[PDB]
Amino acid sequence: SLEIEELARFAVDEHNKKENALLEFVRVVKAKEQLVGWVYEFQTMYYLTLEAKDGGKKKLYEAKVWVKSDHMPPSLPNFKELQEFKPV
Amino acid sequence: MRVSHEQFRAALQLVVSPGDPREYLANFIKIGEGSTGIVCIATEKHTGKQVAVKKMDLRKQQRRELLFNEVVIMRDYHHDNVVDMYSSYLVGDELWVVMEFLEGGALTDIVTHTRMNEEQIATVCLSVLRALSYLHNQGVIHRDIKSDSILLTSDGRIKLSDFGFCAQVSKEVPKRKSLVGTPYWMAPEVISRLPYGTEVDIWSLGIMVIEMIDGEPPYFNEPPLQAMRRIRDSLPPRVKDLHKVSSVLRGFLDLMLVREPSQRATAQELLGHPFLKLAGPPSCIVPLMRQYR
Repeated sequence: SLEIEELARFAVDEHNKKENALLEFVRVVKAKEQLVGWVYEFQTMYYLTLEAKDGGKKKLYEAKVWVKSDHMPPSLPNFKELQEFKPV
Repeated sequence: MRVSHEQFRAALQLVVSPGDPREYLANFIKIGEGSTGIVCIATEKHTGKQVAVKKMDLRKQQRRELLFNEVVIMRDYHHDNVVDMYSSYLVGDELWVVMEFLEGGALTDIVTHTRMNEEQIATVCLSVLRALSYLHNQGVIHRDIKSDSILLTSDGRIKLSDFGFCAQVSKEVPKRKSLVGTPYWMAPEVISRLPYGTEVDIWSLGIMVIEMIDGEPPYFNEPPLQAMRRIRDSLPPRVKDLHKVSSVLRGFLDLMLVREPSQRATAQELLGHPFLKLAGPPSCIVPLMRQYR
């Protein structure tokens, strides 16, 4: 789940830019892969549970990440977009 | 190059019939809907016959460029086991494709609600392979062979339909690279994004033979991603109960579900396979159909 941790880090970065937040990524807890497109390119929705530190304290968050790739996930995606980020 | 909706509409106008078929079609009724658009039945003014009209909005496609393929490629190709495309039109922001209305429903309804015998499976395979041999010889790849793409006439004849994903290869462009099809029926080389030819239709046909034997394609209980990883990585899929299938049908299936595309049987080769000696007349199909079950 290395490829997953990179998507989880991206989700935390995008959240921090969106909400002017300062969450510090720790680890992926659980991850669901879902194919949502298979015409012209692969489109995958990731449902991530990740641990991040808010004000120094480790809390759990659920992130939804939308990726497009030429090859089956989790190969290098040419598009990434945070759809949802909330504390569990 | 970036083109406007209106530029695209002008380009598509060059390959369709001019005007609006509402001059000769009335009493439109919506019967189906896809990601592509809707399917209607309409009454032809002179004969009073029912025809099908596929309507696809130019503004609501994942890849609008794909609207060219069926109307350009299938314009001049005709076969008794291929659904007749009569004409295409632009009506406002919609591409309309006027086609034969087959009143026997789709093969999907049969494989989900009955157990086909080997005569009936041979009958379907003979008709589909006649269509594919004809199309493959012209360099046409269907690219979405599955039970849903096979329509029955009221008298139990079998036609290949749903050419929305079709492609044409030539000497100068012998291979396609596009990711198209339906996950569970996709050839390993499609999932792997390798250049491919007509062979992908023979893999998909193999999966449809498993539909006719088992009622579902392999791994149909699993999410598409999990299924496509198995197709890509695993040995060819097998039927649920090898002892319930004849040696000749297992041999037939074994020639289609071959990972190495160059070692896969061609449509022409499969037409000569002894399994197709079990093929019966259209009357052997009629008893499977929803009306007579």
